[PDB]
Parts: sequence; structure tokens; C-alpha cells
Amino acid sequence: DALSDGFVRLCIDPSLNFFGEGCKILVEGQMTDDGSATPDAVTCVTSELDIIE
Amino acid sequence: ATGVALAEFLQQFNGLAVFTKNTNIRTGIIGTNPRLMLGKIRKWAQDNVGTLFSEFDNINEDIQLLTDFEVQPKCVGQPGIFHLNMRYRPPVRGARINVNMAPALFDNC
Amino acid sequence: TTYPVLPYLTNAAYGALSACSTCNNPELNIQGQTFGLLSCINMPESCTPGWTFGEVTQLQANGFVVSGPSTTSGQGNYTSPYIYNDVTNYLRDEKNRPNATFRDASSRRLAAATGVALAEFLQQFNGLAVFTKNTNIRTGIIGTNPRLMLGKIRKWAQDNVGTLFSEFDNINEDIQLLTDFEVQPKCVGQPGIFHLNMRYRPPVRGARINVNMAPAL
Amino acid sequence: CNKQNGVKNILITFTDCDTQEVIGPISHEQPDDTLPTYKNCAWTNTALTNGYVQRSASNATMTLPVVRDLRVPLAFYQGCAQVDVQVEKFDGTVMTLTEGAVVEPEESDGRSVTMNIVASEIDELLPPGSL
Amino acid sequence: CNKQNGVKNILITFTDCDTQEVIGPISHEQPDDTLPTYKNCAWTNTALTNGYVQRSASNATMTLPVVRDLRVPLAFYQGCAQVDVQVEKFDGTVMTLTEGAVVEPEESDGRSVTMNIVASEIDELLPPGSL
Amino acid sequence: CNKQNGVKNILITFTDCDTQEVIGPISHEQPDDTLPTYKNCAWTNTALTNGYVQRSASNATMTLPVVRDLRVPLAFYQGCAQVDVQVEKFDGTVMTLTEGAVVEPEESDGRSVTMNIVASEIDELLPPGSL
Amino acid sequence: CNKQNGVKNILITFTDCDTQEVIGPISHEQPDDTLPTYKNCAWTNTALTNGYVQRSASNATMTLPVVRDLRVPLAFYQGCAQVDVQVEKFDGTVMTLTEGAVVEPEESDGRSVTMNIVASEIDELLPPGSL
Amino acid sequence: CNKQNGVKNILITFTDCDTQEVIGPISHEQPDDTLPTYKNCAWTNTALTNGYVQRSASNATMTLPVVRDLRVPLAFYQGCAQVDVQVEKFDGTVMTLTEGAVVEPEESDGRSVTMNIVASEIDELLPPGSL
Amino acid sequence: SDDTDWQENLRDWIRSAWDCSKPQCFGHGYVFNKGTLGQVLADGDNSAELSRLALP
Repeated sequence: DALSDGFVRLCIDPSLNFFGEGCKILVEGQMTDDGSATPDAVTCVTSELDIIE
Repeated sequence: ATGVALAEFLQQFNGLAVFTKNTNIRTGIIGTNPRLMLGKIRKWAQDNVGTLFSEFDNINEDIQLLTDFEVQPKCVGQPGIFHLNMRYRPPVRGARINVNMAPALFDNC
Repeated sequence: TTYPVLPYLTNAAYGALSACSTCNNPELNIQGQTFGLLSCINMPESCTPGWTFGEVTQLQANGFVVSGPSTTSGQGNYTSPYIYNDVTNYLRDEKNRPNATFRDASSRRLAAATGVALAEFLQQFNGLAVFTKNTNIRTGIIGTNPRLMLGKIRKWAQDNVGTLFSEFDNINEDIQLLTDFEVQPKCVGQPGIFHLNMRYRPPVRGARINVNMAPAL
Repeated sequence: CNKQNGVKNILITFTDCDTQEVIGPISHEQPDDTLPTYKNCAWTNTALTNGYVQRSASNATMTLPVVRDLRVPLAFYQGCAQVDVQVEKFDGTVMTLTEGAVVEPEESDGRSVTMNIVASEIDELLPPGSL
Repeated sequence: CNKQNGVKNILITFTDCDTQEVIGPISHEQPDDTLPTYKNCAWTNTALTNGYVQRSASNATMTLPVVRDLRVPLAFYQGCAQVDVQVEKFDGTVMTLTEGAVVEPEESDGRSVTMNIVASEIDELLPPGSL
Repeated sequence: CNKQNGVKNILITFTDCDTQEVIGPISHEQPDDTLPTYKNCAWTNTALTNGYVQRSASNATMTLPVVRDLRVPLAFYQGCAQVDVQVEKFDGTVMTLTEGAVVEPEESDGRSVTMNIVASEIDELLPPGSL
Repeated sequence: CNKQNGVKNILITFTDCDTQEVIGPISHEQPDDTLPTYKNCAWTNTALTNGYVQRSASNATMTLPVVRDLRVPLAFYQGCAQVDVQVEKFDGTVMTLTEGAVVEPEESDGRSVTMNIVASEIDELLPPGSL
Repeated sequence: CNKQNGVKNILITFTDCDTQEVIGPISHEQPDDTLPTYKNCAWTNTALTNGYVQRSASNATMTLPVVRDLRVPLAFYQGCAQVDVQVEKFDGTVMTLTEGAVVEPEESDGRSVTMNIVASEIDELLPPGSL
Repeated sequence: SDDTDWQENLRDWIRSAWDCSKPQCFGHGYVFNKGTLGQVLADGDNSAELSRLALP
């Protein structure tokens, strides 16, 4: 599509960080048994969607 | 459309001489360096405001042009390769006015 | 395997263009929509493009020139081919070692041009009375010594940055000039013989840009 | 090496008018110590009364003392060609300008030129960290 | 000391026009030994005949030669932003000026700017003790 | 050499007005270090508004300070004769101009003349190799 | 044996630019105990206010006193020939200069000549072991 | 014995401004019996009338005669690299200077270099016991 | 067509056409989904390459 040459390579992706992780915070609290995270282990959270499960 | 437009704009750097690590293009060379390329790209971007992009939010940290020599680990980069990171927003439309209608029987000019 | 054109036709067109554009300009690659365009080879259009992209990049990596159609379209007319990655078949050097120095043929043309230019420069030292011991050119005579020859060679290599070489890093040891009375063992050297060791780095150009645009919430 | 006021890089890209051929971006050099001058605002204020202002319309302007390249005809520096200019100083600021127009040519001995360029807007790059 | 004619502090507060973002008050420094100059009286006289005067209306004027900050766009110093200026001399006088308007821009090389600011009135502070 | 900004040769050919006798091309020499100055573009721009330009028509201009030849009348250098000028600088450029017209005469002591010549177009030679 | 500050070799190569003939590289000799001086940085800073500085372009210069060779016309030593100089001190340093140009000739008695050469850049050899 | 006016240590750190490589801090040696001189007050007054004075801003300068190191190019001493100097006298006083810039270079014979450095501020160490 | 699996194959095609590996041939697909409310809300997903048309 006039991009064939191979000089420029597009990567259109709405989920791309540019500014490093930055400003690490840690939230400590109790959870229920419905969750799927191993208790007593620090994990990373990326959005507010998967937090429920 | 913005993907295709940026891809056609960036064709002017194909085969152009690039000067990294000295950024002092001598008198007569037809080269460039990452800062001048970043300026030109950022001007293209804020030139398409209204047709491809919204106004912006902070164009200083939205457009980044890094060289491959400073992205990959040491003694892994290749000469000529770049990395252009752009974060944009399509043109916004409409508003969300909040009317607060209220009469006033008294008068005090 | 399903190439429509007679192969020697496109091969000769590519070779002619390469001998045709870079002769007075041994720097530009025959590559891209504008320069690496085979004008009068004509293919019928088809969107099954011979090599798949996996095979295309597999060939790109193993030193092979790849060609595609300059414009695709279902049942259109005749479209001219177009070459990618004007490189040569150099994957490794003697003793088998990665080294992508002679990867693109422009580096080969440019190595030849640099050799010829250095040879044309050094022609002045033919007959230039040379002093190796005592290093002190007496007054009036037209001699020279190893250090002054090294200095002049270094200055030639210096003011050619940007047109033949790159941003030299340790020119203090990228260029060496030795007399023959030292390289060769004792009682073997010959007066008037020199050894020059240089390490040149051809200029850098544009290549992939890797745009990574991403809209925000 | 910051804290040096001076111009480091000048790229000028010529576009002939009758043939639409692009030349450059060639580097360039200054004839003396005088630096190029800029003006980016579009409207120019003018005092009116006790505190108020009358706003007029104007250009983004640039003044570029440069040394003529010998491979480019002199007329290209004197309004017979469109110019695209890019100046990078030693503190990191980059001023780019595109679709220039050499607006008031003048006699030049053949080596040093002073281009008065007008454009819609001039872009500023503002070394990292900004407000 | 209090016996030295010279400028000590220069605070400038920029207000963006199309976003109303306030920036500052950033300090600033002089490019050379020339000082900022002032004029407070709004009405300006003009001689008429044997002893009388014809009175005209004008603005409170200020001339401020300053060194551009590398963090602020150049266009902010050339009439594309509202300014609030505050200059404190060595003998104790303090001249504040708010809602200014850079009235006459001019080409600048990128470091030294000369702002001509007009306001409704300039306030003067007059070191302690005054008649 | 080819690294010296300076004038090397100046040829002037005089054509008498009322006899059409051609004289020259006599060489000539400079009175001081000031060089002849040029302007080739016929159309001259002028700034209009936000980014646009208003284009006017003009002549190809040349300013030539020269030392009068003692064999040629002074009036030939002051608009009483047609001139053909050809100037060759040290770096290889050659500017030729034919059917000139000395446009603005001025008092000269008898040795040094400053001719202001206007023509339809000036030709430039541009040392070998050019874009 | 280091710590012997002094000049050991001088080579000059003259190339006229009216006939384009090359003479040299002939060795030369110092007239007195003064040594050649160099200036290699192509830029000159200029004391600005409050620690800043102005970085403008300049030349790489060299002052070279020598004894005129009786086989070369004196006019070659005073700016009628392009010189290529190459000086080597006792401690191994080698300064080479090409495309030279004698900038301001001065009266010479016929034996000693002080050439003030300017060039785009001077090279330095820096005896083994650097940085 | 503390009663000895003289320089004991001189350390110079060269950071080129084109390739951004750092060299040093290397010791250095005095070429003759002269001493480095300083000026620490970043302001300069100027004789005004009736006892007043004009206080303007200026640089903190330092004149430093040293012996060129054979492992360092000469151009690093003539204003082509940023210098961080640190001199320590016999009586304990230590004058440190960073981000300096050789403001006005001069011809050097190749051994002794007199650098005129300017900087924003020089710090003094003042051996134990002050005010 | 209305077979949700055929629509899923079309969606996979357009998605792989909007990829980062090979040069892109950007496109977009138009399918429909007819049924009651619950059936239509169940026939949807996070498919950003199709534009479902809910029909009663």
C-alpha cells in the first residue's frame, strides 16, 4: 500500500507506554476468595478491568 | 490515514546522510541530525492539527525521536535505524454544556 | 517460482540501472520507489505476490536481493517491478564471522573509490627523499620523515570526513605508518618501503524509522 | 557544554519555482558573529489609551545572515526560489520554518547574503524541560 | 550599600493567550548594562503659547531589555502572551506592572529581547521615607 | 587557491551613443577594497499578511566601483554611453551584463567612479559543479 | 630525551594560484629564538554577562618566523602563494596545516620573514599516549 | 611555613563540546614565575558622579598560564573544550571553577598556554579561620 | 451472512491486516446481528475491526 519499499515500518498500537514505569506505588489490603491472585505476593496492576477477577 | 500520511512524509530521510555523535554537519554536507529531524517532524504534526490530529495535550513529551544506538543495549544498535514515538488524539467534536437556568424576579440594576 | 518475466530481463535491467545511476555517484543505493525502479520491465498485476512476507524477510536476512511490484491491484494492467535492499551476498567474512561490513553494494563501490582516492593522494611520496634515521631534515633539502608523512596522511583522512569516511573515533590509532626497517625482522628491511594500516568507516544513511503511534484515552 | 550563545547548525532547502526541483538540505555558515533574528507572534499590539491595546495582523519573520554556497545560484537567495530553513543553536533550541519567501532582496557582493524570510509560523523546539 | 544605580531583580509572569495558563514569576537577567526605563504620567503635555499647555492622553510605558529564558517560547516575548513585570533596583525602588501588552516586537537573535510594554498605570515603591 | 573572496577581472565595453563606436573591452581596477554588488531576481517580494507575499517587478541591478581609465572620457562613466560589464571573482564566478544603462550618476573627482547599472538580466557562471 | 621545548623540523610547500605550480616541501630554519605559535580551536568565545559566553566562528591561525630561502621569490612568503606548512617539535608533536593563506604581510629585510597564516583547521599529532 | 605566596596544584578537566568525552583531572605545571590571577565578584561597578556608582552584572574571570600536556590536543587549550579548573596555593586557598570557557585565545608556541577563562562564579576555600 | 463463526473469520482477517509485523492494508468490516436484546448483546465482543448492526 505504497508502504512496500521497506523504509518505514508502522506499528499502529493504542497500548504503548513511552515514559517508563514511573512512580511505583503499593496498595496493601484484604481480598476475598473469589480472586485469582496468590495471597502474600506483590503483583503488578495495569488496569481497572481485571481487578475484579 | 495518519499512518499513511506519516509514512509518506518520512520518505525524505531515506538515503539522507545522518550525523549522530557529532551533530555538527559540516559546511556543504546535505546531512541532518536527530534534533533537526525531530523539529521537522513535530512541525509536520502540529501542521496537520485540524485534519488528522486534535489540538494537542503537550507536544513536548508527545513526540519523541530516539536513535537505535540509545534504545538497544550497548554494542547492539545499528547505524541508520531510528525510533519515532508519537501519541495523538483525533479531532474532537461537540461539547458538554451544562445549562444552569434560573430566573430573577428582583431587580437591583 | 511463478515469476512471469523472463528472468535475465529483470536481472539485466537491475544491473544496467546499477551501473547507470551510481557511476558518477558511488554512494546512493539502488533502492526504494524512486531510485530502485525498473522502468521498462512490465509485469501483469496480481495480488498473490510470489514470495510471502516470511520468505521475503528470510531472503533479506540471508543476503539476497528481493523484488516486488511497485503497485498492486486486482485485475489492472501492467505494473513495473521494484527492488528492495540493494545488498550483496556477503553474510560473513573469512574464518566465518558475522560482520555486516560489505552488506550493501554501495559500501563496495565506496571501498573501491576510497582505495583509488588514497592511492592517488599518496603518489606524492614517490621519490620524495625520505629520512628514517636522524629525523632532522637539513636546511634546503626536500626530504621528509615518517612522522611528517603520517601527519599529512592523517590530515588527508581528516578533511575527508563526510564524503568518504565517518566520524573517526580514535584516529590516533585508526591510522598507523610503519617503516620497513621495523615491520620486517632484523637485517631484512629495504630502504624506501612503508606499511600503512588504516581503518575506515563508510558514512551512515537513513534506514527504517519504526514509527510507534498510539492514541490516548 | 551549555551556556554558549551561538548558532550551531543551519540547513536551507531550496525549491526552484519553474521546475519544482528540491535542493538540500544543505548546511551553511555565518559570515560574521551576528546571529539570526526571529519573531513568532502573529499579531502585533499597539498602544491605544490608558491601558488598552489595538491588535493588528502580521507575519512570522526571520532574518538570516548566511554565507552563499557556490553550488547554488545567487538568485535562490534573493527571492527567485522558495526556501525552507532550520536553525539550531548551542543551547539546543531549534527554529524550523517552511514555505519561506525572501521578502526584501538586496545587493550582495557574491559571498554574504542576508535573507529576510516571512512565513505563516515558525516552530520552536525548546530544549528538554519546559513550561 | 544603597548607593548603587542598578537593577537587582526582574520577575516576569507570562499568561498564555489561548489557554490562560499562568507561568512564573520567573526571575530574569540583563544582557548588558542598559537599564529598563519607565514613564508613569498618563497625560502628556505639549507647549502652546506664551505660557500654556495642551494636554494629551497616553499610556504608562516601560522598556525592558532582558535575556530570554530557554524554557519559555520566544513568541511569549514578542506580543503573543500577556505579561506582568516587576523590577527592583538596588536602592529599594520597586516598579510593578500588570496586564501589560508587548506593543512593538522586533527581530531577536534568540537570546536578548527588548520588550516595549504599555499598561494603564505603573506602581512605584519609593524606599522607606518619602514626601 | 580558490579560497579568496575578491575581484580578479573587470572588463567594460563602451558604446558611444551618437556614433555607435565600440570601445573595449578594457580591463579595469578597483579604487579600494569594496567589491561590486549584484541582484539578479527580477521580481521583488513584499510581505502582505499571515504568510503571503505581494510580488513586484524590477531590474537586474549591479553596483560597480571602478577607477576611471585616463583614455575614456569621464562622461562615459556617468550615463552618456551604453556599457557592457563582465566581472570575474577569484573563486571562479563570472557575472556578465550587456546593454546596461548607468542609471544614477554622481559627482566624481576624476579618478574613482561608482556606476549603478540596471539591465534586463544578469548571467552567473558558478564554478564547475553546481546544483 | 624529552623536556627540550623547541622546533626540530619545518616544511613549507608553495603553490602559486596564478600559474598553479608547486614548490616544495622545502625545509626551513628559524631566524632567532622565538618559536612558532598556534591557535587550533576554530571558534572564539566572548565574555558575556553572568557566566555565559558567545560562541562565534573564526579561523585556526599560526605565527611562523622563518629564514627566507634564497631559491624562492620573497613574494611567495607575503601572500602571493598558498602555503602548506608542517612543523615538528622535539617532543614529537607535529602540526600540519594545508590550504594556508598568509594574511597580513609585513616589511622584510630579505632574510627573516614572519608569516601569519590562517587556515580552516590545524592538525596535531600528539606523541604516543593520549587522553 | 605558611608564609609562601605560590601555586602548589593545578588540575584541569577537559570535556569537549562536540563529542562529549571527558579527560582529567590532570595536573599541570607553571611555565614561568608568573601566577594565576582571579576576579570573584561577579558584578563590576563604574565611576558615576558625586559618590554614586553603577552596579551591573559581569563575569568571574581567571587568567591561567600553564604548560600544555603532551597527551592533550592544543585545541583543548584555545577554546574548543569546556574546562573545569582547580588551583590550590601554598597557604591553603583553593579556587575552583567549573563550566569555564576560554574566552579569547592567543597564539601559542606549543608549550606554554595562557588561558583567559570566564565563568559564572568561582568558589574560594579560605584556609581554616575566616571572618 | 449471519453465522457468527464466519464473522469471526472475517474479523481475524481484518485484524491480521491491521498488524505490526507485515506492512498494513488497513480495512474495516460490516456484519449484522439479528435477534432479541439478549441474543444481540451476546453476539458481541471487543471486536474493534467490525461494526455490528443490531436488528430486531
